[PDB]
Amino acid sequence: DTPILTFMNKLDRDIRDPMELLDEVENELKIGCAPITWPIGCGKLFKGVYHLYKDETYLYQSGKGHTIQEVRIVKGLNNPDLDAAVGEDLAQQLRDELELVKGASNEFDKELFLAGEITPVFFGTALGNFGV
RNA sequence: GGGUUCAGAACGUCGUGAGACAGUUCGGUCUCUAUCCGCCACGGGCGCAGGAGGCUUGAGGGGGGCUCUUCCUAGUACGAG
Repeated sequence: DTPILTFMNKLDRDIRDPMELLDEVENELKIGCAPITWPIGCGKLFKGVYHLYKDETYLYQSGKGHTIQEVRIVKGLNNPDLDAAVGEDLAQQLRDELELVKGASNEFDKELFLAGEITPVFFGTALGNFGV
């Protein structure tokens, strides 16, 4: 029952779904999920994730793994610039979709993380360098 | 004018012989002047329902259209690999 952070590879293309996801580790596996960062578009239009304990959006770039694409952080949450660079609908879309995160999962607990029972959950794709 | 299709001449060859065999072999004169149609271009004559100097519309003609590699999407639809 030793710690074990979670990771979601393949953030370059589309995906089945962040909801029922971590949800099978509660029935079969048996471990609570604590999302520290969420999606911002799958596929080519992919736009990375966003940290929850840092309130700041990471912006990924197309094609890049050997030379990590420059890093760009748009802190300001619903702040327009984020919305504009990641698209309105989309930027507050996740906003409403992110709202879904407020309900159906927990926050981040350092002590339950090790005390065996939970797992920190990370999101990102290696082939991208974005999310490592 | 290399192949073949004139003389020489040579072998295999058939013919007694002269000779001969879409059998071989080496050798062997390709004719300065475009009149008429055509065609490439270039003028001179008259005409365009007044003399002129220009700049012009464009019916109708012509010209030209070709293709390869590699990178990005994207190691992603797809695929167990």
